[PDB]
Amino acid sequence: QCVKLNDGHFMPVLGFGTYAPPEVPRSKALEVTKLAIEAGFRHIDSAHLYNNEEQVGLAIRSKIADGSVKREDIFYTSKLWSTFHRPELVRPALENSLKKAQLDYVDLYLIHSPMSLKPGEELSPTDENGKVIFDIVDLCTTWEAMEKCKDAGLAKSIGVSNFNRRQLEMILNKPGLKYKPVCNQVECHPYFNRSKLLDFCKSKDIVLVAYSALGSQRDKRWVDPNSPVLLEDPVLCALAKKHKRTPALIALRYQLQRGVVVLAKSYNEQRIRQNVQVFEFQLTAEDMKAIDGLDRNLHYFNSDSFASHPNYPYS
Ligand SMILES: NC(=O)c1ccc[n+]([C@@H]2O[C@H](COP(=O)([O-])OP(=O)(O)OC[C@H]3O[C@@H](n4cnc5c(N)ncnc54)[C@H](OP(=O)(O)O)[C@@H]3O)[C@@H](O)[C@H]2O)c1
Ligand SMILES: COc1ccc2c(c1)c(CC(=O)O)cn2C(=O)c1ccc(Cl)cc1
Ligand SMILES: COc1ccc2c(c1)c(CC(=O)O)cn2C(=O)c1ccc(Cl)cc1
Repeated sequence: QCVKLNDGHFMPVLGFGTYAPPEVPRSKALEVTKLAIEAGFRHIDSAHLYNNEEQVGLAIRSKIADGSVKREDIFYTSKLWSTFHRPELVRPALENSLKKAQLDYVDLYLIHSPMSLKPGEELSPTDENGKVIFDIVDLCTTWEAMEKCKDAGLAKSIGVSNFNRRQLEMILNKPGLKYKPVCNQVECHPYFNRSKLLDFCKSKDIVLVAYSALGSQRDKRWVDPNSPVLLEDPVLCALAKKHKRTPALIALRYQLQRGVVVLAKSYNEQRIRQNVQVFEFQLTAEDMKAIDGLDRNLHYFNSDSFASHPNYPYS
């Protein structure tokens, strides 16, 4: 149940999302990642940003030691945070993630976001007016350093996240490009299905990886309070009744059948185990077109301040 990436490696089409807000104890990450592996998840999505690589790395270590899986069975993703876009900072950032997770390599390393921020120790650098400080970096130089990370053996594959078509093309058209990004991890769900970006990605043999595929965690820091709740969508719910599944399963299956690799975050054992059932049923072609009609250009991640970033992807 994997897709072949354009560098020859394989990515499981269903991945476990690991981000949880700060109110969630860090020990939970450890617990639930073990449950996910136990439930059958093999693709695990983390990031320096998430303050959990240590716990996720431990879960993997633990499941390897008890014989449940081997390292080669696990597909582990980390991401370069935006304060580390300057080329000389890329490898050290990766090495730090590897040290935290106690891993020798990541299966996939991504540029988390094209919106570069001031280099430093703060994840969100702010000036004396409390305004977040942008940085200007040629992402092609960042990519060059990512390429060196793949050659250094520290990342089996490299890709990007939250890039738009133009931004993807800047990398694809870079003089002397060695490695195309294997994927672009972007917000993708029935209310923002990214069909045009998906088509482009396919034409370039780049995998689109969907996040907030279940409608996001509706975190107060970036959600629109008035935005509809994805999993309460009448069409999704009617399809769930028809197939005797759940709205979540319909949403995940939607992505699988359109050739999208899909992430699913849950810190709940039963929902974690429910989510792997996505391989148990099929949506009809008519089902798929019906879901396609739900698109409303709705992103669950909003930021007025970042909307003014020169590399804001949604402009
Ligand atoms: N590259 C990026 O910038 C970026 C951005 C966002 C996310 N991501 C990645 O993608 C992952 C998932 O995206 P997401 O964090 O926005 O959350 P999500 O996958 O859209 O899931 C959102 C919520 O769905 C609930 N849920 C899960 N399974 C369910 C089920 N079977 N039935 C009903 N509800 C269910 C979970 O609550 P419970 O925990 O209570 O089950 C979760 O909080 C993240 O964890 C992260 O790894 C990356
Ligand atoms: C403090 O916690 C944070 C801070 C920033 C975050 C996130 C979480 C996430 C969720 C995750 O990756 O799971 C995305 N972020 C982004 O910057 C982002 C960048 C570009 C776009 Cl278009 C959307 C989100
Ligand atoms: C504590 O460290 C961080 C780092 C990055 C953060 C944040 C917090 C927040 C929450 C807040 O600032 O209130 C948003 N961020 C983003 O970059 C962001 C950019 C674009 C979008 Cl669409 C969403 C989030």
